[PDB]
Amino acid sequence: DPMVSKGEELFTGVVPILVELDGDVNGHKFSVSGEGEGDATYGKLTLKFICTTGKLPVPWPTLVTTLVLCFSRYPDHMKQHDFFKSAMPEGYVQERTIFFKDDGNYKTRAEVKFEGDTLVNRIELKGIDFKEDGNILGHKLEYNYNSHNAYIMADKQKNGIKSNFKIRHNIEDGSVQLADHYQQNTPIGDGPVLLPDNHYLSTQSKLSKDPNEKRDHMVLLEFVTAAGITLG
Repeated sequence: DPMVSKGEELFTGVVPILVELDGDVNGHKFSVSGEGEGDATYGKLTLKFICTTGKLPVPWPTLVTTLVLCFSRYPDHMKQHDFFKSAMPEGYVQERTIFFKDDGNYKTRAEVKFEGDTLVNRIELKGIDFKEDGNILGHKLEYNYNSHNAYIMADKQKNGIKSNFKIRHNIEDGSVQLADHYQQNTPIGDGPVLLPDNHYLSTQSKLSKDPNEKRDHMVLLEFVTAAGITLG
């Protein structure tokens, strides 16, 4: 399928990634710049993010989902369901509302597209209704991340996809902070895409620090795989 091969050719080998985010949470303005590479053959990306405005006013783990699902590994029997690569190089808009239980919400809008040979994720984020001294603005979340699945559903009206899933953030008191994610993706172009049938993505992320890096930062290793139509 030339529509499938288009994405395969765009994501063959190691693709450079640039991530740029401008944020405002409760009036705290911040920016994040990320660089790295993705290897969609293995569902793999490596990225290092810098807070370029000083200290990040929210915990790094809360930004992992916001900071490129085109790098997901879709197995051979699933390639017809890979909306994300099919929208390339023109790209897609990824929009979310992330509801933090008993706290505020992030609203995010991002464009994911190629600029030359580089896959770019450009993001605006606005956070509201946060507690200035809660788990998020108070930095009470552990610097780690939990694996999860997410159900992807076609959004025919928008020629795109939608997904609603739960992220669990460990709190430093031993409890868990829920982050309920609403997501919708729409192609930037007006041409055909691969509109998928419902299926699951499975993802694991590892967060680490560069001991030589004095700036506030996050090193991310992230694997995403299309697990199947069903979980079985």
